[PDB]
Amino acid sequence: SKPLLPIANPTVLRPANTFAITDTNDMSHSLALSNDTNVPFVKALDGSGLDEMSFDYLKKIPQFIQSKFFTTTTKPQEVLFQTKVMPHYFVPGGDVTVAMDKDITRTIWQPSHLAYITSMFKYWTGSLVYTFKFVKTDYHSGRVEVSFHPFSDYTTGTYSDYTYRIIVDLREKSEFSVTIPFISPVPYKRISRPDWDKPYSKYAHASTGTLVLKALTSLKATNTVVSNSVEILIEVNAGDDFNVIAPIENIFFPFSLSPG
Amino acid sequence: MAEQINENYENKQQLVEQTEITTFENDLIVLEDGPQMEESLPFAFHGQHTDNRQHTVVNFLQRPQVIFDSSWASDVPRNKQFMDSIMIPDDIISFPMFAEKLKGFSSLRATAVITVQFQTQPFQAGRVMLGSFPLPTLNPTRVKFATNHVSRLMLLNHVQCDIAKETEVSLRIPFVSPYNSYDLVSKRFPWAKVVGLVYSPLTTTIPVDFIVYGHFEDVELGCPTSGMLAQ
Amino acid sequence: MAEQINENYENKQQLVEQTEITTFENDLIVLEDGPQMEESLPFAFHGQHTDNRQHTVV
Amino acid sequence: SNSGTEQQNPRGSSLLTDPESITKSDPYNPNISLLISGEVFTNFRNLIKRVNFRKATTLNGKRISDTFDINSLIEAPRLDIAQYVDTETKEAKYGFSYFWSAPTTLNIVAEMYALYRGGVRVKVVTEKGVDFVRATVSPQQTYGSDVAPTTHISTPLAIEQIPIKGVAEFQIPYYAPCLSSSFRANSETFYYSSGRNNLDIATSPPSINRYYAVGAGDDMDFSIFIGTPPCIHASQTAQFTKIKQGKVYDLRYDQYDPFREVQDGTAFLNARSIEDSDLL
Repeated sequence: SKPLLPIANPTVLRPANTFAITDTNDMSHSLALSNDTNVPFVKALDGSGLDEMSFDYLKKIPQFIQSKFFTTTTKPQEVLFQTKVMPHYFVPGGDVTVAMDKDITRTIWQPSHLAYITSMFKYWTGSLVYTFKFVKTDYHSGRVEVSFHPFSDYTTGTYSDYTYRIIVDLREKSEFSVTIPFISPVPYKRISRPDWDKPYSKYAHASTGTLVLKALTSLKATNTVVSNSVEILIEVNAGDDFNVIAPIENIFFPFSLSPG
Repeated sequence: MAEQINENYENKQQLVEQTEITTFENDLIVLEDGPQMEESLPFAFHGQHTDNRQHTVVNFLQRPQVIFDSSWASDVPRNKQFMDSIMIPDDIISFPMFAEKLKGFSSLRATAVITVQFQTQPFQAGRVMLGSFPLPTLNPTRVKFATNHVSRLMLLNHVQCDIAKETEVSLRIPFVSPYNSYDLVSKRFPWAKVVGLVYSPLTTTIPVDFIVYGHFEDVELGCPTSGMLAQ
Repeated sequence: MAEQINENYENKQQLVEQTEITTFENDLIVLEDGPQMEESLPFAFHGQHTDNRQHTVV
Repeated sequence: SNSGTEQQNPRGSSLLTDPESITKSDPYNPNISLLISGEVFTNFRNLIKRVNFRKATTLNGKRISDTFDINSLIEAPRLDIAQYVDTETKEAKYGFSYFWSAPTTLNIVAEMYALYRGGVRVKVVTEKGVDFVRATVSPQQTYGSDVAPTTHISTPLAIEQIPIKGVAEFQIPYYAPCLSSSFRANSETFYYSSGRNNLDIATSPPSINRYYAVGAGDDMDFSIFIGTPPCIHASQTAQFTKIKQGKVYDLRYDQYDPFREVQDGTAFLNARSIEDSDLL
C-alpha cells in the first residue's frame, strides 16, 4: 500500500520523567532480560502480615521520650511532666556522641521514631497516645492528674478543672495510657525541630496545645521497706487518624556507619 | 526412550528394599530368617519403663531449655544490660538436649520462643526490657546502635516486664532470613540477637533473679545430612 | 477430702502451661507478645532445604 | 479503662488498637489529606519512587567508564569527620562532611529496614559535549577466580543519547540467589546473601564528572523493620564557624547535585568515617 499519513498531535519532549512524582510512568531502560521485568510482591517476609512499610503501622509504635521522678518530697499541685502536644521529640540519652580529637567530643541529638518518620514531610495531624509508666509497688500510693489543655499553656491562673482530665488513683495501678485528640484551629500543624523547654505560645505553629501530668498528692511510702522515689516513664504513640502531608521538608539526614 | 530388548538379565526390581534412608539394590539372592511366628507381650507385662506418650524430634525442640539463671543488682542503670546477649539460635541449639537432636539434619526453619522468669517480693520496683535485633551478622553496622539505648530497642520487636507485676514474660520471634532456613552444619545466618536492657533501675538493695528459657515452635526440619565440614 | 474454704487466693489454674515436658505454674501475671498477625510463606518460596518427608526418632 | 494493673499499652497492642480517649468519646477526626494536600500518603513503598541525587564521580580523570557497587546506593552514605587547620593560627577546628555524597528519599526508608528485594533505578547527569551514556551490570566476582573479566559478551547494554535526552535513565534489576537480599556491609564470607553487582556507566566522548541520582524501581520492597538510623540535623548545614582562610560548615558537603550551589567552605585536611565503634 504505502499511502501518506495525517499529521499527529503536537507533542512536547522531556529529558526525563518527573523525579518528584510517585506514580504514572518511568522512561528508564530495563537492564533485565525483558522490559517491565518486576519481582512479585511477597508479604509477611517479616513473619507477620502487617505491612512493615506502611506509615499507619510505623506510626503506632511506642517509644520512650522522657523520664521524671515522683517522690515523698513532691508537693501537691506540682507539675511532674509538661509537654507541648506534638509527635516529634528527641531521644533522651541516645545521642550520637563521637570523639573528634584526643579531648574534643561533640554530641548530636537524635530524632524520635515519629520525628524521623515525619522528618521528610511538612505538616501533621491526628490524635496522639501518651503512655505513663510508674515503676513502683502496690505499696506506694499517689494521685496524678493528666489534663489536656488544647489551645493554651499551663501557667499562673491556669485552672486544670476546665479541661478533660483523668485523676488516676495509683495504689495497685501502675500504668496509664490516653489518646490525646487533635484539637487545633488548623487542620494541620507544623513539623519542626523539637523543643522541650518551650511553652505553647512559642511553637504555636507546630503544637496543638500542652498536656500536663500534675501531682495531686505527695508520694506515700514507708521508708523501711520501699523507696521514696518512683520514676515516671513517658512513651509516645501516634494514634490512628495520624495523617502527614506535604513532603517538601527535611529535618534529619541519615547516615550509615563504617565497620570497625 | 532408547528401546532395549533384554532377555538374559532379569529386571530384578525386587531385591530392592529401602529401609527409611538407605536403599539396597541387590543381585543374586536376598535371605532373611529368625524365630518364626513372632508375638509380643501385652503392655501390662512391660511398659513400666515408658510414659504413655511418644516424643518425636520436633518436640525436644518444643521443650523449654534453660539458657540463663542469674541476677542483677541496683547498680546497673537504665540503658545497660541486665543479662547477656543471646544469639538466636546459636546460643540455644548449642545446649546438648537440642544439639543432639538437630544433628543429622541439614537446617532448621522455625519460630523461636524466648521466655524469661522474674523473682520479686512485693516490695521491689523497676521495669526491664527484652528485645531482639533481626539478623545481627548481616547488618553488624547497625547492631550496637539499636541495642545500646532503650527507645531504640523498644521500637523494634520487644517485650517489657514491670518487676512488681509480671512474673513471666515470653517474646515470640518468628524466623526471618534472606534464606529459607538456618544452616545447621555451618551455623550461618542467625535470625535475631536477643538483648536485655534496664528500663528503670531497682529502688531497693535486693537484687532480682531471672531465668531465661528458649524453645522453638513452627518447626520445619531440613534434609538428613552427615553435617561435618573440613578444617 | 479435707474441705477448704478459700476466698483470699484465686485458684489460678491458668498461668499453668505445660510445654511438652516442662510445666510452669505461675503466680502474678504471665505476658506474651511479638509481631502480630503472623503468616507463613508458602512452601514453594522455601523448602528447597528439606525432603518431602519427616523423620522421627523411631 | 485508661489505667490499671496490666500493661496499658504494649507494642503488640499499640499496632492494633488505641487506648480510650481522655474525653471518653470518639477522639478521631476524618482524613482530609486529599482535601487540603490534594494527595494521600499511606505507604513508604510509594514514596521511595521519588528520585534524588546520591553520589558524584569527580576525583578520577577523563575516563570512559565508572564502575561501582549497586547495593552501596541503598545505604545512606558514610558520614565523615573533617579536620580543618587554620592557615594562620594553626589550631584545629572540627566538623562533619559527606564526601561527594548525600542520602536520597530512598535512603531515608531503606535505613529503617534490614533486607531489600527489587530493582534499583539510576539516572545520570553528565557534562557538556557528552553524546552517549551506556549502562551494563556485571557480577563483580567470577566466583573461584582471583580476577574478573574486563569485558562481557552477554551482559545487558542500554544506550541513552544526551543531546536529545539529557538525563540517562537506567533500571537495574534484582539479580541475587536469595528471596530478599542484604545491602549493608558485613564480614560474611562462607557464602553470600547479597547479590554483588557492578554497574558501568560509559560516556562517549570520555568525560570527568558523572552525577548520579538514584530511586526505587517499581518492584522495590524492604523486609524487616530494625529501627531509626543515626541521623544528623539538617539545620547543621548552614551553621558555620569562621576562620582565616574561609568558612567551616558543621555539615560540609560537595557539589554532589549538579544543580546546587557550591557552598563556600574551605577544604578539610583529613577525613575519617564514623565507625560503629566510635559511638559513645
